[PDB]
Amino acid sequence: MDEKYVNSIWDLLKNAIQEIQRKNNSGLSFEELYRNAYTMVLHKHGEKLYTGLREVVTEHLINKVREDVLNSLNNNFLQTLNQAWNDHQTAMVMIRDILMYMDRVYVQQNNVENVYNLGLIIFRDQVVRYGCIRDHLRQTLLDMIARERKGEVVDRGAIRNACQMLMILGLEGRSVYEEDFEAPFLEMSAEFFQMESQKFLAENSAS
Amino acid sequence: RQINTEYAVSLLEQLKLFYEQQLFTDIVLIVEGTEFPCHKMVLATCSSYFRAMFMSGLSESKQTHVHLRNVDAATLQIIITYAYTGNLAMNDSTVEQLYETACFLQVEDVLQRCREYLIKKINAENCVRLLSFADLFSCEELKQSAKRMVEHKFTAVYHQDAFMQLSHDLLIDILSSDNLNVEKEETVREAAMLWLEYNTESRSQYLSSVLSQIRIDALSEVTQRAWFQGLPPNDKSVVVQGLYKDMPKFFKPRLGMTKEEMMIFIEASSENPCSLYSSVCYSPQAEKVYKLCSPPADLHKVGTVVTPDNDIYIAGGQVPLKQTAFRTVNCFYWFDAQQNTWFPKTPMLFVRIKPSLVCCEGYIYAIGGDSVGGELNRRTVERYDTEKDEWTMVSPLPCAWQWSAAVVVHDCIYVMTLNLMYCYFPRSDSWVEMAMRQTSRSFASAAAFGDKIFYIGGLGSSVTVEIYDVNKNEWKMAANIPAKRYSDPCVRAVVISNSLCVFMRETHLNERAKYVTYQYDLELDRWSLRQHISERVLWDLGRDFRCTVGKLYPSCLEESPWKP
Repeated sequence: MDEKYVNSIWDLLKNAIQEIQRKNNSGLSFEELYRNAYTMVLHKHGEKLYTGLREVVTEHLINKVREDVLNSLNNNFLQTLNQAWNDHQTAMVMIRDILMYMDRVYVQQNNVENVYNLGLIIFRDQVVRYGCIRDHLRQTLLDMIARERKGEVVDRGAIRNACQMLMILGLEGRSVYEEDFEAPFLEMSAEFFQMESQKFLAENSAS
Repeated sequence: RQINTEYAVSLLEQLKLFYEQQLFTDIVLIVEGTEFPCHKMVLATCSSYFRAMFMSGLSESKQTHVHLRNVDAATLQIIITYAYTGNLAMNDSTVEQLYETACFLQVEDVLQRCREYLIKKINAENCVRLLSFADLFSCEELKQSAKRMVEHKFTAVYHQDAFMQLSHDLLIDILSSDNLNVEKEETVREAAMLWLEYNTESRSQYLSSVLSQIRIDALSEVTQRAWFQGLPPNDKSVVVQGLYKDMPKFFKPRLGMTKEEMMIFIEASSENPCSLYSSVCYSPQAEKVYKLCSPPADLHKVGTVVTPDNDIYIAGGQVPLKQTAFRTVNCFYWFDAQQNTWFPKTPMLFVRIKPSLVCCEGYIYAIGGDSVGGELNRRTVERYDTEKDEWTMVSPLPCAWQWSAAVVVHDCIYVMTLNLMYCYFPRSDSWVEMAMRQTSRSFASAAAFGDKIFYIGGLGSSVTVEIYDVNKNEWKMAANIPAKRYSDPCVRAVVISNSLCVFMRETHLNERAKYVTYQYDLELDRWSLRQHISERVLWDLGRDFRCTVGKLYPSCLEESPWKP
């Protein structure tokens, strides 16, 4: 139909998506969004919807979770990051479900990644691989694992949650998670264990 | 492999019992006031939308009453029972709404079944409707297969009303395609003109694009001032625009104007000894031998027919059963004039060996052909419906005949045997006795030219010719074909170039077969040498080969590589 009708449909869909992302998915109708997505892709306008999706998702991430992580980099930095990841995942589940139907036609003809993969990629680019968050996360994980290696016990379930989050963030395998985690931790383990062996050769014997 | 089937049936029928007897229903579908008590399990197995509806965490996850809108009760009921009993009763009418709800509910299995139903139901009267349906919902496989059948059929009919209600993108793809089958490039021009003039100025913006896909041989001649008559008043952005616009876009002839009158041959002698037989063709104009696709599963002992719409069909035949070994099958196939392949169609009711395929009133008639029955009606004459894609029995012929030929003259079926002839009247479904021949000859072929029947040859064969007149109802002799003595000519009657020509291959003693065709003078009763087929291009074909008149595209077909 006319461009005004599709623009109004997209505007309403964008408002509904933002409302869902604001932890207000209770009072919102699913059938209307599916029908709106039905008539949007029907008119061969999936490119605009996909482009609008990416802009909305990245704007929400930069506004909400980018500020939240930087505001609490010292007060439960890992706990807040995991909570934001869980909020992103649980919001994407409904976001993906509506747009997986859009994906079924879109990715099989346009040959692009799915919306769930798109959300993981943009989350990786804007949160984990940030110019400041990446180094801060790397430094804090090395510090706590070194303190754990020193002899005192710290939280261990959160570390398992963090590596699992990064493993899912890889989205293809162990490409991003391995390089990001191992390379600083391999070097940290290398120096720590080298000093440990050097200390042991003079303070003890081979018995 | 699979798992225990005996429990697979038990659980299936018990779920059906729990569905018809409404007991374990936690979710009910509310559609236009109709109650549909069912389960979340069964809706999940079929549909991929209910998996985003229940296991999603929305308000409907806990709600036990959902108001499913934009659906149909009958379509939902058949989909639900298909998820419950698997019996997908697909008729010829409700498949359109069946696909609509299947795509809405994202039910993959029923989507494939109805697509398989629509891939078989694609025909003349619904080609435009199915293509628009295939354009609305992304069904590329159906869309492409329709487009091919659509491309040939629009050119033939170009008068269906649904052609006017088509999207601009679809029309551009149809018109700019190089698969159109037209004797002239002007019929597509007027088809676009009537489509543009069908509606108001809403076609004006699309006119700058539709002419950009048509060749420029018609973008400077007539049908330019006609649009100026239909132009919106005072519009100076179109008349001048088209004045200086038709410079580019590389005038090039289309592919539909590349059909030539050719002699299609089947069951020819295979060049490579690995295969039994092959199919070739002779070009009376190009003087070359183009190869053809092998018969479906090397279907031997078949019959050919070419409709006035220039369509090739194959019926009957036998396949070597999995040393002599052959089993007769009633499979039916249709030849694609462009893809060089045989598309399967609705099979017959009885198997046939060497059936006489004759087209009349759009129906394909297969008379006799050594049926498997062998009962008192050992003829089994049956026609084929080209619009409904089904076979219907006709009036049985009076006398059982073997090794017979049939032609169509004056909208009637004329079948010929050793000495008798019976004419079938399709309007009343009856047989009437015809004239009796004075010579006992069989194993011959006849060609229908105008209002006369020319029974050429008969028994090897000979040069005996008996001409029969429909208006006169009498058999008369004309002449004998002058051929070399002490030979065994293989006569083949056919109509070509609005004249009665003969494809006669003769073999001398201790000599190879020679190919030569003659033109029979109708008024002078004499066979004149029209053309001599050189052996450098055409090799031996055999004895059980058939010939028919038809048109084919040399571009789609490929030349057969074989030594002279």
